Amino acid sequence: LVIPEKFQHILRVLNTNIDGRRKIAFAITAIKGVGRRYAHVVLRKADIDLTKRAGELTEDEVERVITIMQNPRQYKIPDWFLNRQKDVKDGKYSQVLANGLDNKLREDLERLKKIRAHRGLRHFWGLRVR
Amino acid sequence: PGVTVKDVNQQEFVRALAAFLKKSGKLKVPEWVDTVKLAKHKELAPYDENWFYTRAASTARHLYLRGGAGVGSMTKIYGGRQRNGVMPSHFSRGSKSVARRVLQALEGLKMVEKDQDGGRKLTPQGQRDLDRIAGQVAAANKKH
Amino acid sequence: FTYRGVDLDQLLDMSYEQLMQLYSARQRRRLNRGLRRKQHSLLKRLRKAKKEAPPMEKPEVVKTHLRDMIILPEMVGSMVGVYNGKTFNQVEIKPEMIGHYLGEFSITYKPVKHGRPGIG
Amino acid sequence: QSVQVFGRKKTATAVAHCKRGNGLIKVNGRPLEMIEPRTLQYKLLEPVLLLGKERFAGVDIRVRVKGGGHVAQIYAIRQSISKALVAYYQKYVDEASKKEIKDILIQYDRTLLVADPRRCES
Amino acid sequence: EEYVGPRLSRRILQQARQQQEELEAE
Amino acid sequence: KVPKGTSSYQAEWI
Amino acid sequence: DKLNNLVLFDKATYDKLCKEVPNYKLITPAVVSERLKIRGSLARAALQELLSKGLIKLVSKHRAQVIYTRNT
Amino acid sequence: RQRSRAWLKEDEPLNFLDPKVAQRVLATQPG
Amino acid sequence: DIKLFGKWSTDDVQINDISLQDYIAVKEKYAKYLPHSAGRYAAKRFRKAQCPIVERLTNSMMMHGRNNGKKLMTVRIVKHAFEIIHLLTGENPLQVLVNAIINSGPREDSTRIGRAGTVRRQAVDVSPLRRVNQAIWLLCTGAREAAFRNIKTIAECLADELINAAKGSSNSYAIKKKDELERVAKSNR
RNA sequence: UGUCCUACGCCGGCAGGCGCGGGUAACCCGUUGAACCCCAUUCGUGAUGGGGAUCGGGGAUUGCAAUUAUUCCCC
Repeated sequence: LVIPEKFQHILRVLNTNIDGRRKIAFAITAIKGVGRRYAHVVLRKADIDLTKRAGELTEDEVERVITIMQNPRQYKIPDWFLNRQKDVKDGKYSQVLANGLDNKLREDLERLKKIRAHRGLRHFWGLRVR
Repeated sequence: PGVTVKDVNQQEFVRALAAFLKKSGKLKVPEWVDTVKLAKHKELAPYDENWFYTRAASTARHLYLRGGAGVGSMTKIYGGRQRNGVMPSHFSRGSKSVARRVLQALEGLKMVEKDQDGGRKLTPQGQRDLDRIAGQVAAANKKH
Repeated sequence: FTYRGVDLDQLLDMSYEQLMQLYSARQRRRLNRGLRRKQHSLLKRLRKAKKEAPPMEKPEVVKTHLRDMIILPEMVGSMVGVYNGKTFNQVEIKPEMIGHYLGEFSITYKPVKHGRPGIG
Repeated sequence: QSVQVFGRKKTATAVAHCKRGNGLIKVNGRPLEMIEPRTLQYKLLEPVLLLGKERFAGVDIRVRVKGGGHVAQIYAIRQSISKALVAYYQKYVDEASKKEIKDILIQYDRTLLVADPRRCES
Repeated sequence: EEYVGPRLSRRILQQARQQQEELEAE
Repeated sequence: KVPKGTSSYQAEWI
Repeated sequence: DKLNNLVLFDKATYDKLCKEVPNYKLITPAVVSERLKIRGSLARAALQELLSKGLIKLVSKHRAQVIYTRNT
Repeated sequence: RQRSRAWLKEDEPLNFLDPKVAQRVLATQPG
Repeated sequence: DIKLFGKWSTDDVQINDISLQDYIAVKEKYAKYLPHSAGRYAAKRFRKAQCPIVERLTNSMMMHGRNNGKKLMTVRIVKHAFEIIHLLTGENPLQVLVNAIINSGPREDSTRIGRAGTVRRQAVDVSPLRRVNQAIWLLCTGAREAAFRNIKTIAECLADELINAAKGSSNSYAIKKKDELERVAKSNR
């Protein structure tokens, strides 16, 4: 290979630090709410070569893949893949991302607390659920 | 000019048959091939972006060596080691839709014929095409 | 309040064959299998109790042993006591308990608070 | 006007068919050079490299392979090849050449002619 | 060892018969 | 801090 | 301490691979990785580039090792 | 089934095309 | 002519000691194309002395638990390590192996003689066969231990250990252990 | 081993549904088409792409009953 002058060693995406020297799919896997399968599908829908690093890329690539990874359904990422398929409140198929995953998890725990079910009381004692 | 598919190297023939299938161009590709898995036991998406052509080449060869193969047996070919978690590993068959699509795709190109016996085999034109490609591989092998 | 983006009044008008597009998998499998005689008996009992009640007042409690029962959106506002093997627990049906079984509202066991161990 | 032998290892069995040919050796419908455990290729090519191409002048061998594993199959194949050559030199060639081949094969590796008696135990 | 055994020899004779038949085919 | 209709058998959890 | 190998090339690294590497008798990605702190992937890519250049003989290609020899 | 069981003997290598092949095919128990 | 891996000569190697000349079977009669022979060398006592030394190295490298069935992989490792030996030294790699083995085996060892409780070990001589066995096991264990968590491959550390043991430098784990046992025995006497 | 075991096709990302045949059995499953292992590709010594517990959402079977997840599949 060669030496890229426009190499970014550190990235800050969606309030998350990303190591640029690891490869791009596993680097965007390193954030909360995105795994390797989701990274590989969102990059294969972005028409980006998988062999490049997370610093050896152009910017318009990374904003385009960010726009795809927030909006999966408009980019033909289908309705079995997403984090939350039928949401309890609105029932919209939406993939949920770093901070929002924490907020939705705490929201579900709040819903269980309000409804006073056995699962919620088990979790609030700090025990095993499954 | 007497050469046989059985008497020539295998993985090089897979590569060459996939190259022929790709340069031929005429084949019906499913749309989901950039998001589909390949088995319930395999973990990630395949690294090869043209895995369709290689898999069609492989299933064409299996129909050449052993005719009368159905979808289920061809799924049983492509299965593997299921990592069950902390439970011990097992054997998991491959994806049924991928096998059904590659068999129907090669039936569309008049290389795979449905059998009165029940399964599928190769057409004679597909047999002579495969023999021509095998002769090409032999020519690129014994002279190199 | 909304449930899968559906308001409760539409849920009250939501038809029976098309609530099999709205619940989770287990609930839809149960309602596709259909409810047995005892669950409809509890349904009729709750409907009688809600109907024969003062409007400003909460309806009278209905005691039951049914814990396999799934909460339909018709029941919101009814006041149900459910057995846990030893004692009835009195619970109000809220809007947010449509996707839940009754039995997980009455816990059948007591939490473990460990005492000092004996000779082991 | 031909020879039909076998060679076994555990469960793997190879049946070798030796006849007047032109120096062509193929096994299970494919040549010996392209069989997948090529780290174990020199165990497959054993009588050829011990004897030379001259003793395979007008010899055509076709071997069916069935059963066993992979390594057991390779040992069954090489045993079948050696046994086929020995039986052909018994039946159609003189005695002295055959006993010469038996001497060199027993001197090199005992397994090439007699089978391993040990097999998986109940 | 002087004798093959039942099962292995059954497989061997079936294999030899099949090879003889396929050579008779061509 | 106990709700209206619950029993002690469930009040051990609250 | 932790090992921090450079993920891509440097000018000193490129000078060392273009000059100092093809007289090492043995050339393997592990050794060239360990002498001057290359990742194994980058070392394999550089060694494939040197094969394509023809400066370095290829001896043993295999899945787990590749072994190269300096030219003459 | 039980009567179809065939047992070989292995000595020179067995030639199935030899007319004396029957001498190296057993039908009953040795020993 | 018979060659190891199709290329390695076996008439050129020599055994330096007469003590191990009957126990390292590599020279003329026992040379073979591949180490993988699958022969019964554990059938009776002293039969494994006639087994070729390279097969002994292959067998003592697959010894450990996860690699406990894999011999094809191990003979691949040995092939690559011998290739690296020929690339580095240029000598016939079998002679390098033989020099490593004869230089690595301990010459005397300490033994509990007495009862359970008498911790005074007596220094006794070693069998030449036990010397060869211990040399093989220490070379394989040093190659195993040096390449556990590193970029260096098993075959690479194996070849490097064989070089240090044949050369006699104090970089091999095997020669360090040999010196340790030998000096402990010289302390006991 | 088998009257629930399945051959084949179609509909399915995937677990699964739908139409049809054989087998009360050296016949049909089944030439029992296993995994390690081999060949290449990527990874590169770090709690890492090792390891999978734990939880969060959906889907589908088994059954009178899966709520105190039966089981499996997908993020």
